[PDB]
Amino acid sequence: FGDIQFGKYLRLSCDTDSETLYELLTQHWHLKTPNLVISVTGGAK
Repeated sequence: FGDIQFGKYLRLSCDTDSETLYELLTQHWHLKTPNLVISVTGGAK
């Protein structure tokens, strides 16, 4: 848990279901989405 300052980060197991993640990130945090964009890059150093 906890903030980062130089945002809210989190260490998480891969085996959790996505619904508790979404309920966390919408209820305890900011609101819903009319849209959702995905960019894939990260092998590009």
